[PDB]
Amino acid sequence: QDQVDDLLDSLGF
Amino acid sequence: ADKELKFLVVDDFSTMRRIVRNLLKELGFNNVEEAEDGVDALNKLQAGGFGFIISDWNMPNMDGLELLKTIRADSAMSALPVLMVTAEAKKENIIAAAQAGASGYVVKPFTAATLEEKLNKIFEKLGM
Repeated sequence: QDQVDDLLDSLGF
Repeated sequence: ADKELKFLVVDDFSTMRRIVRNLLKELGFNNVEEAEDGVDALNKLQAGGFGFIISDWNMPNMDGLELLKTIRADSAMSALPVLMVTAEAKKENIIAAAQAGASGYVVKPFTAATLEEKLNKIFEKLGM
């Protein structure tokens, strides 16, 4: 989840 | 963003399209039309006037990613906001959406509150 949630935040999603 | 912004909701499942259209209505967005896949979508987009796209990831004839790339590379609609919907948040699909220029990314099913949050993030980024 961790990376997914972080990835999303990083992309502004 | 303008309440009369014209949305196109794309999904090959009629019920999901209705659900999304209803959530949009709940948020005050009444100007909504539907398409059942990427091909049907591109056909309806030709009528002009569309200001926002919400598309599912998996559809026959032309899926969501294919539709998104086509819109992004199109001379007239390259800047159209596009919110992508998937059944599961996966690194691979998220990165694929990012590379193709998705304006937003959301996992179904989602609430009106979530839809509102996603639309607002997109409006803010685009100065809408």
